[PDB]
Amino acid sequence: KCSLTGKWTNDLGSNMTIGAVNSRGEFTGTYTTAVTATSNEIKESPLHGTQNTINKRTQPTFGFTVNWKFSESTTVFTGQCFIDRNGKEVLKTMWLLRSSVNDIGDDWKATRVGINIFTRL
Amino acid sequence: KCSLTGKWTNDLGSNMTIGAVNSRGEFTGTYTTAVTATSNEIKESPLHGTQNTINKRTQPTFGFTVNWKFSESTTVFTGQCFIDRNGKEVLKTMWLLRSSVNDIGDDWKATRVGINIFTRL
Amino acid sequence: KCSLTGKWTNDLGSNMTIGAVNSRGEFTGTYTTAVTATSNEIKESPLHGTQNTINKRTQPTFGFTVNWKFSESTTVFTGQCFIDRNGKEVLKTMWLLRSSVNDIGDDWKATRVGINIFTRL
Amino acid sequence: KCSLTGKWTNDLGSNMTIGAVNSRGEFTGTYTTAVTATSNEIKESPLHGTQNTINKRTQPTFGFTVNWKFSESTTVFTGQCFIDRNGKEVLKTMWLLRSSVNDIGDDWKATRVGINIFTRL
Ligand SMILES: C[C@@H]1NC(=O)N[C@@H]1CCCCCC(=O)c1ccc2ccc3cccc4ccc1c2c34
Ligand SMILES: C[C@@H]1NC(=O)N[C@@H]1CCCCCC(=O)c1ccc2ccc3cccc4ccc1c2c34
Ligand SMILES: *[C@@H]1O[C@H](CO)[C@@H](O)[C@H](O)[C@H]1NC(C)=O
Ligand SMILES: *[C@@H]1O[C@H](CO)[C@@H](O)[C@H](O)[C@H]1NC(C)=O
Ligand SMILES: *[C@@H]1O[C@H](CO)[C@@H](O)[C@H](O)[C@H]1NC(C)=O
Ligand SMILES: *[C@@H]1O[C@H](CO)[C@@H](O)[C@H](O)[C@H]1NC(C)=O
Repeated sequence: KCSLTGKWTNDLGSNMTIGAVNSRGEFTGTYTTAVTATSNEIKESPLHGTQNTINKRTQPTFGFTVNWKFSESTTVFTGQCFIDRNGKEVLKTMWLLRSSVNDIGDDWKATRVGINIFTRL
Repeated sequence: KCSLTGKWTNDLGSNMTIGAVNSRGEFTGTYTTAVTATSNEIKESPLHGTQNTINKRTQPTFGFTVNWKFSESTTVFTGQCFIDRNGKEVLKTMWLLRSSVNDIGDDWKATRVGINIFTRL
Repeated sequence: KCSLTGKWTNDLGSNMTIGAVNSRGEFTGTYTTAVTATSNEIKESPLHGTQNTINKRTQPTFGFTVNWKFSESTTVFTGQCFIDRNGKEVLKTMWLLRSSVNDIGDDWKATRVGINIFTRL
Repeated sequence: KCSLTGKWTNDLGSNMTIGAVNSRGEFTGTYTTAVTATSNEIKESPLHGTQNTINKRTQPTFGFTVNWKFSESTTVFTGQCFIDRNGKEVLKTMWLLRSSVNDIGDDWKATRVGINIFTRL
């Protein structure tokens, strides 16, 4: 019932487009963040992920990686597709944003965490 | 070159194998977890990710999704490949483990967080 | 301007009451969660925290621990008090919920993560 | 068996001293981080927390807030006191570091996450 393919926007105004989900739960897309910590121009960035198919849930868990094109960083998102009380779909996700550090001693400070809620455009 | 390709084990005893990293930073592999939250007999599970290639860092950031084959869950990992003080490679990662819940009202409890350190086998 | 003292509710329906913040940034209160992971019954539970006072910010960062009275668990929250575009106050927080485990080998699964948004009652 | 009172060091070299745990599980102490991202001199900073006393566990969960004296930030830690195979105590903790941001629109980027392991000094 709750399918990742298509166009989504989040609570921060960011957009993503996810393509077809193949029989193995794999998908690809693009991500346009509306926000950045960096002082660079934001670029559309590719994403790759999977959606869990065990017991063929109508509201499956999923995960994807966003490989940013304007920074040395990587973000991963994980969450679940729900059908809220109206029949409306909603992705409830959490993410980790990993920055690059030069030295292994700075590893401790390299990872940020937050949430995003996506709905269809 | 701190390279993701090859065989890795973590501090919990889990194993992963990552294949070739193509010119777009994409890779695939398999994951055998040594631990679970789940009711089930553990199965080798596929993973898909990307390694960031901006400025071609010798210690790049990366992310990957593990699409578990014995549970309704998904885990995402993100981190960075370092060359420690010996010349040994080490992946420092953090993860988010998303469980499935039946009801959107239980979403709050569905996400666990932790770390793992990988070294070569 | 944005003061922790008083009564707050969150997006999950939980309530908290925070007493006076002394000259060291310390405060105490109580927390009544509207949600829990088990069927044991919920009890009002104490909280203890501090609010950062460096540069006496009108929107300071803060942290508090909730010492649950119906579980072996502990939750910590950290966040910042903002004055949104209207003059309304809002606490943006993240939390870590640590469960007890009885073997150190299960430590990996003991920590959950999420967010909460509080506004005044 | 596993008591928070005393002097502890972590895997990054940071030290903390925790005072008596009163009958309500409350404790106070001081934290000297060995690392910082800020361009300031590190200062000893106060901590306030609680240890969970439900069922009087010999290895309880706990939480504490560190009110930093050289930045506008706050850190919270949560974890559990274990007695390792040898009768060694160990604190396994996770933390959230909340930075101050000027604008609520930057909230998303204000929270970092990690772990620490403490042992007695
Ligand atoms: C921070 C969130 N926002 C809010 O407003 N409230 C939320 C916190 C939930 C309240 C914690 C008590 C709890 O869920 C538990 C209550 C009771 C439990 C009993 C056994 C348990 C075993 C293993 C893990 C457990 C985790 C949690 C248990 C529990 C566990
Ligand atoms: C919890 C960890 N384990 C320990 O033993 N000590 C660690 C805590 C570090 C001390 C916090 C002060 C700090 O470095 C910061 C304090 C304040 C900050 C404000 C803005 C920031 C933006 C980007 C990166 C930042 C990094 C660090 C910032 C900071 C940052
Ligand atoms: C998101 O999509 C909407 C509608 O397609 C568009 O108007 C908006 O500008 C997009 N936002 C970003 C950040 O690209
Ligand atoms: C990981 O590989 C090691 C060494 O090859 C092996 O002994 C171990 O059983 C593997 N772990 C799992 C969980 O299969
Ligand atoms: C919090 O306060 C509101 C309004 O006073 C009340 O209706 C609600 O049930 C309270 N929630 C809990 C969990 O006590
Ligand atoms: C921690 O304590 C040890 C032993 O007393 C000391 O040698 C070390 O410098 C301390 N570290 C910090 C950051 O204060």
